Amino acid sequence: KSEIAHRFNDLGEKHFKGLVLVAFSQYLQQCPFEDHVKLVNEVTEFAKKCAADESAENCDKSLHTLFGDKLCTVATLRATYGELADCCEKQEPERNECFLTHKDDHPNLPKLKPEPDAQCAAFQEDPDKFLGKYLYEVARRHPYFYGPELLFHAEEYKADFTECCPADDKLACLIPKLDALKERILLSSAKERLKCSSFQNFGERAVKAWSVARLSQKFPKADFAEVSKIVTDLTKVHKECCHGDLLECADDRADLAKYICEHQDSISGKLKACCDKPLLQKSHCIAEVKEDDLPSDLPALAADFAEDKEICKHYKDAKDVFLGTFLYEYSRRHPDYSVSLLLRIAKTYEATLEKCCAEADPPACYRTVFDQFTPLVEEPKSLVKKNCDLFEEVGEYDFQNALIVRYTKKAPQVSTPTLVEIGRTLGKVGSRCCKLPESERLPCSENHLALALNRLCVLHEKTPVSEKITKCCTDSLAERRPCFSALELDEGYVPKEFKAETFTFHADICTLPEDEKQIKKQSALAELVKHKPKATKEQLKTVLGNFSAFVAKCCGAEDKEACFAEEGPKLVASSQLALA
Ligand SMILES: [Zn+2]
Repeated sequence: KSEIAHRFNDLGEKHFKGLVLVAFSQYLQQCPFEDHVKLVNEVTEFAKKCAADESAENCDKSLHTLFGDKLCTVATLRATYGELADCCEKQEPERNECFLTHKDDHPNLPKLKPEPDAQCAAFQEDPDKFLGKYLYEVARRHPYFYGPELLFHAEEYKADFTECCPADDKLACLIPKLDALKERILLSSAKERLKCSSFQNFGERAVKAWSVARLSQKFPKADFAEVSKIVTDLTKVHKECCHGDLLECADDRADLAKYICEHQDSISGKLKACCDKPLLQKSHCIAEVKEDDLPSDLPALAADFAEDKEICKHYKDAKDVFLGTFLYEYSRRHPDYSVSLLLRIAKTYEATLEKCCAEADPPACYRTVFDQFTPLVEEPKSLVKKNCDLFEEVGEYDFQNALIVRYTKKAPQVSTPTLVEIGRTLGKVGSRCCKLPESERLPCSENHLALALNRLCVLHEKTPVSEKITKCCTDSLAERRPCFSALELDEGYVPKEFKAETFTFHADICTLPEDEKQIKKQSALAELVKHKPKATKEQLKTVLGNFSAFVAKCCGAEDKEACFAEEGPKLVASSQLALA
């Protein structure tokens, strides 16, 4: 009878309030913490009152109706949120689509700078407030964050503080832990955003093909029915989270974990560790679980997908099912391939059938279909060996610099902060993937590149500046990384006029932590490319090295600002000449 009462009962007050706080924090990203808390309470009160009597007036209403209504009660709505006040005129489901349109993927709130001393205070004083504030701060910065997973990270955040606040040195215990968690948040946010972006820009079909590939690699022991079952269920979970249906998303996610763990012997040997854990840890562990050992009994695939003389009938009758089976089969056999590569391979398999079956003798045509994959494997394997050999020679910073030069040339109309963010992210892929066992690099590299390129595309949706970026972002999800890689210098771009202040440093840089020092330098590097787009990466590397030396010198000076004042302009003048 009442969906809100039902969900409150399934989920419990703690998680219910957690998810509702996250939901409201993502839709309304500028509201102060105390405004959202009270909205959560009001809605939770309504749920308890409905749970007492489901036939009561308004308890029949949908979750979108009840949450949307509550968000539209908020004080100073039209002033703080001009556009969302317009959404409040509309009824559901129109109102929710409108809300979703207005989520801000670049809110530009301050960095969460961890103050161990002042935070341990607030955690001791009121943990429910302090833990709650963490949900709100992370969620508003990442408005598409996977809600149940954010409740999970809040539990790690609680645990870091529980361990580190009683200790003598708060910083040395806590800082490395909070730094690790911020990295995990970044990555996880980027994973969920790609899933939402796929729904948005390519629909549920692409989300399913993607999931079939990955889950098949993860669970090669599972049969096509079990894989299909989990994909269907997992797809509905993320469709709900991305659509904002956060309570439904959490409940269906718990259910799927239960199913998976009930059939763990069938699905995968690696689940045993995951399935002996509390529910949030459980689901997290399943989502991140290592791929299973390859089964000895895997079938030869030529006979069904190449030699069978009735493939054109199977393909014509049940295109969706037949190709699904191919993708499942090929992917469970290839955990050494990236997901995108498998989806390129699947598309090539389909293309080979479309062509061969329209022609007189299809069996002779499609007999060589597996051999059309060989070329597609080479291009990404070289790209990874090439960029891993560079990473290992030069290290993270210079690698990031290579990538910032490379992407700024591809899209010099993009804002410097975006180019710097993406280049840095693309460069962290080296630190994550190149150290790994050699079979794991390709999937790791390409999978993490997909996350970073989606971030570029998501920002480009907001602030479109480049026809080239648009095409790569919108054409084909699978072809996206190869499309980007194939861009050379944009030669319709007009060199940005030189502005001395852009390349002018002052002694303020010297106090900054190292990562922020690099960002300034890297920002100047992006600006160098925009000014001199035809300059080779090797010229730019030399000029930036001269800037770094200059900076290192004047930071080490007695009269720091007099050094920047005299030495700075000289280097600015001669920097122009080395880029011609
Ligand atoms: Zn919905």
